[PDB]
Amino acid sequence: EALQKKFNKLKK
Amino acid sequence: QGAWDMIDSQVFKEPKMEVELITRFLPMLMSFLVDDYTFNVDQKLPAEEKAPVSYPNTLPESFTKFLQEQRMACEVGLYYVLHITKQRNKNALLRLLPGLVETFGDLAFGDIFLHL
Repeated sequence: EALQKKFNKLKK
Repeated sequence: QGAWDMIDSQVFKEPKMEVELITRFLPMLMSFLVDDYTFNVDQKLPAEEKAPVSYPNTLPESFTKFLQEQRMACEVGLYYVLHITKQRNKNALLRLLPGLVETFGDLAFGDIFLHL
């Protein structure tokens, strides 16, 4: 889950 | 990796893997890498005010636990260290440089990783 939130944080 | 185990005693069964390698260690490598590229995109994005936050240089220690309890996780982490050294990012480098001190079978201190 941490990884996916960091993914979506990089998209922004 | 278990080849000497197969010659020492005639072992013809496959060695087993770690689950936390799949779910913790390699996702932790990928944790560090995607945060790396995030602060890279942020640096390439303008409007950063005074006193910017550095890259998180804290180290999750279950990562180092897998380094120092699993030879496969050990050596793949070593080659990850060599690869990021080729990328030469000081922040992640000194982030993960602690914990490499205690590693499995002295593989961090073996001929291969030291030479590379």
